[PDB]
Amino acid sequence: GASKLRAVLEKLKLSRDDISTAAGMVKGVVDHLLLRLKCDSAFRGVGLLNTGSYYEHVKISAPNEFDVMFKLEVPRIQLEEYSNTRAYYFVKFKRNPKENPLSQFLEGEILSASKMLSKFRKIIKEEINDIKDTDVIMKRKRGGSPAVTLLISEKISVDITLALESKSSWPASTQEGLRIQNWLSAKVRKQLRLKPFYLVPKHAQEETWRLSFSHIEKEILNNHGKSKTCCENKEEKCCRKDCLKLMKYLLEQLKERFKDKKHLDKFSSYHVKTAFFHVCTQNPQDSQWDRKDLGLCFDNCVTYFLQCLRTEKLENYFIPEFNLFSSNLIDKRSKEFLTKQIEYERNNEFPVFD
Ligand SMILES: Cn1nc(-c2ccc(F)cc2)cc1C(=O)O
Ligand SMILES: [Zn+2]
Repeated sequence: GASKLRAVLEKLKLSRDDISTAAGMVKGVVDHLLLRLKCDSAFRGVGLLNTGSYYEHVKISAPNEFDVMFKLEVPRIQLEEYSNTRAYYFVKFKRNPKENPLSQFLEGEILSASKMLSKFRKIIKEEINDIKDTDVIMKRKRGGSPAVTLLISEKISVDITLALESKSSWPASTQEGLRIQNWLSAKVRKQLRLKPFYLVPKHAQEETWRLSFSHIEKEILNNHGKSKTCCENKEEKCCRKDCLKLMKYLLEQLKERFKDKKHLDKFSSYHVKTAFFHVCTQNPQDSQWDRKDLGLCFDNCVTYFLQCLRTEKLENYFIPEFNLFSSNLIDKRSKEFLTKQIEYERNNEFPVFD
C-alpha cells in the first residue's frame, strides 16, 4: 500500500539529495548571462526570480534539467485582456518618461514580446560563444516561453524564461481565484495577493503575455498547513508534499512510457500540481493529510485528477474561468487515453513505480 509509495518517495529523495556538480555548472553559466544582459539598455534591471535558487526542478525525476527565470521589473505597466482569455494579455504603458528602457520593443502602444525575445536571444547567443570555460550550445525551438534552452556538456539542459514583473494589483481575472480562505486563512490570501505577479511571453500569433504565479505556489508549499506548526515536528509531518511528488512522478513515468504515441504530449506537471491545490482546498485540515494515510491521501488526488479528465474540467488555481482541460486546449481522445492509463495504474498497484 504505502510501502511502494514510501520506497518511491525515498528513491526520489536519494536521487535529488545525491552529490552533483550540475548546479555548479548552471550557476556559473547564468551569472555570466546576467552580467552581460545588465550592461544593456533594455535589460539593466534583469535578475534571477528567486535569488539563491538555480536548481529549480519542474521534473521530479530529471536531475539534469533545470528551469530558470529571469525577471525584468516593468513599472507603470497597462494590461489589456486579449480575446476574453482570462490569462493572456497585451502589455502597454501609462508612460511619462516615454523614452523608457523598453521603448525599443514598442509596436505602437503595444509591447512586442517577439522583439524583446529577439534582443534577449541575441545577447545570450553573443555570451554563449565568449565562454571559454564549459561547452554551452543554444538550442532554439518554437516557443516564446521557455525563450531559450541551453545545453551544458551532456544531459545538463537549462530552460530560460524571461518574465516581466508587475508590482500592481492582480488582474480582475484572479479576483475569485486562490480560494485558500478556509485552509491558509483570509489574511494569508490578502498578503499573497499584495505580492507581485509575472507575465511570460506566450500564445493561446499575437504579441501576448500569460499570467504566472509559480512564486505564490512555491510560498504556499513551504507553509501549507492549517496549523502554523505543520511539518515542524519532522517525526509527524503531513503527506501533502509527498502526494504532490507522487502525482508528478505518475504523470512523468506515463509520459515516458507513451512518448512514441502523441496522446500525452499536452499534459504537464502543471495540470497535476493545479489538481493537487484543488484537493488542498477540498481537504483543508492537517488531519486529512496524515503521514500514516499516505496511500489514502494519494488516492484522493488520483480520483480528483481522474474526475477532472473525465468531466474535462480543471480550473486554473488563480484564474477560475481558465479551463486547463478545455477541448480546444486538449482534445477528448488524449484525455480518454490518460484516464485509461491512470485507471490501469491504480488497478495494478501503480506498475510505473516498479
Ligand atoms: C499547461 N500549462 N498551462 C499553464 C498556464 C499558466 C498560466 C495560466 F494563466 C494558464 C495556464 C502552464 C502550463 C504548463 O506549465 O504546462
Ligand atoms: Zn505539512
